[PDB]
Amino acid sequence: EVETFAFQAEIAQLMSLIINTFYSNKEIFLRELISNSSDALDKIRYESLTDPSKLDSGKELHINLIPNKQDRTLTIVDTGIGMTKADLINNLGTIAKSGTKAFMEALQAGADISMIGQFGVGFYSAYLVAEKVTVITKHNDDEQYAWESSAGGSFTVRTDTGEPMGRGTKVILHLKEDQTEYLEERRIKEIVKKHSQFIGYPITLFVEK
Ligand SMILES: Cc1c2c(n3c1CCOc1cc(C(N)=O)ccc1-3)CC(C)(C)CC2=O
Repeated sequence: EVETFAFQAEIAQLMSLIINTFYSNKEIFLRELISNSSDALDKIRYESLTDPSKLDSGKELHINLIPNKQDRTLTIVDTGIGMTKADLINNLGTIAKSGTKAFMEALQAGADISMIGQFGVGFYSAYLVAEKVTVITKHNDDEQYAWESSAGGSFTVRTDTGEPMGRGTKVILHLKEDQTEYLEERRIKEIVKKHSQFIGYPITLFVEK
């Protein structure tokens, strides 16, 4: 069963601004998604100190960057804490509403789109390069879910039927026709070195063929 939900007004407004505003510094999307992955890895690592059984779903704490030219997708995989059904539909949207308001206020005041992460809504920077974003996630206290949105004011949530993940999040970016540079090895390496060189987890850039 595929469930369709309307984004809260502020989030729809944020997504429209990201999609329609002329802003050439699109590469910052990668540091934002890597930061979301790093925060999720920090959470599962901290939780495992008071409860070691929380690592039964996987001990390895890493980030994988998977480009696919055939499918025109860039996947950001992590073995972080993951997200529950409540996080995907309710919780994160509530936190994102207040963050969006502060960000849109800052933009009006003179701030730029690259400051998005300071407002905890960095995930949405994915729409600078992607026409569609698919989020596959598995949290210890819940089932494997697939969140998906091509913006337009709606998102879908379904129980995932694909390859079981163990624990973590996969952010699949269905790239815009003119944003294929983010599938090139040399371009991804450059971006990771420039904005994500001090991430406290191994970042593996998968190569194609
Ligand atoms: C806020 C927000 C939002 C999402 N994330 C965040 C910030 C903190 O939680 C996340 C964690 C990870 C991860 N790698 O574990 C990825 C994305 C997110 C994703 C969303 C629920 C589909 C939409 C949203 O509104």
